[PDB]
Amino acid sequence: NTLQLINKNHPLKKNQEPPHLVLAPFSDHDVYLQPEVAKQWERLVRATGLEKDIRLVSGYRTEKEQRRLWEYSLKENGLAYTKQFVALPGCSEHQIGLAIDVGLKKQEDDDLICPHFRDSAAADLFMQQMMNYGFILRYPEDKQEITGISYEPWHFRYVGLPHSQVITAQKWTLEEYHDYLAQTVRQ
Amino acid sequence: NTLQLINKNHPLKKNQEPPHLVLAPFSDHDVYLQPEVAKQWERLVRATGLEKDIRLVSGYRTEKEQRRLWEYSLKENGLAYTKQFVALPGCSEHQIGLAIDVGLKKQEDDDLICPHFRDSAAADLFMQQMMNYGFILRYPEDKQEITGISYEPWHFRYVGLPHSQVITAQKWTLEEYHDYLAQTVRQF
Ligand SMILES: [Cl-]
Ligand SMILES: [Zn+2]
Ligand SMILES: [Zn+2]
Repeated sequence: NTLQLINKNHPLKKNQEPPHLVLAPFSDHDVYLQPEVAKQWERLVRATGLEKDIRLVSGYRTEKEQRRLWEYSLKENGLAYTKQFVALPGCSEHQIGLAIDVGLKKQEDDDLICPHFRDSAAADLFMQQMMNYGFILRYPEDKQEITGISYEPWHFRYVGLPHSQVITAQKWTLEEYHDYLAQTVRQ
Repeated sequence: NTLQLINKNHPLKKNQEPPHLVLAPFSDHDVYLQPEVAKQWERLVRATGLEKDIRLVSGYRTEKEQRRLWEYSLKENGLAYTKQFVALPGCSEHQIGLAIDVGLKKQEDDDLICPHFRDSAAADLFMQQMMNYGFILRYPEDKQEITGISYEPWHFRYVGLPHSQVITAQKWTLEEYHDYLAQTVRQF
């Protein structure tokens, strides 16, 4: 299911089957994603003409890898910073291969926790079109108390169409989207 | 075992369990390595003053990830190129966290399978010090018949000291190092 809610309150199932994977294009290293996600990511980049401008920074990440990422951030940035920007192991969308971190292509010395993705024409254009290919901005600037994560302009979650367009037009989080669908079921 | 021989003729056993991992520094994305490898990698980069110049491109992959890499290259680049530069699933040193792919910063091109790591002052400086921190150049230029892999200037393998120093000084591959040790126990 592409609409699955993964977060602090909704951790992935211990018993969940691992996702299907393929290697994704438009990165400078090996990044893996669910096939449909890779496919729509590629379509999105080609349609916007951003092959030269943006790069895929991070994709599928095992639970153990997520734990190591968190532990690194703790040692380097401290607990409070880490809780802000890194999902707890088992609570990360990266573990199911539906999330991408995106960055700029010639941004040297970029940060792995918080890839630079603002104040550039490539980022703006990407934000104009991503919803048309199944992606939403997962952690918007004024939704911290709902998502539990600070503003992350580099992090995108695949939900597929028309969900991405519906969510983006209401400036919703995936959390609010799920509550809306639950409410509308009772009819 | 930091000397473990992994290639087409010596695949990983499926019972072997996974290496311990840490997130490695000096990269723009998340890369994981065995703790001692990351520690030595970090020491190496600092001592050579190559922080601004080089970067860690790839490290640990699962067999599943290795398979997806193999399959992609097969599809995109064809069997010939893929056989040359990509180890078969079960036959890649990346699966045990002892291998790093290293690339140059300030680049406007690098193939996905083959990170640019030649024609550079930083590459040269790196090639002079890496053995003093546990690393060997895994797939040298005229050893393709022995390693079963074409020349890969970017791929380094951690074996630890003094093994890396001994191997590099003889211009051996890990394959040849193993023969050397076996021949030596054979003359006892
Ligand atoms: Cl698959
Ligand atoms: Zn992310
Ligand atoms: Zn390699």
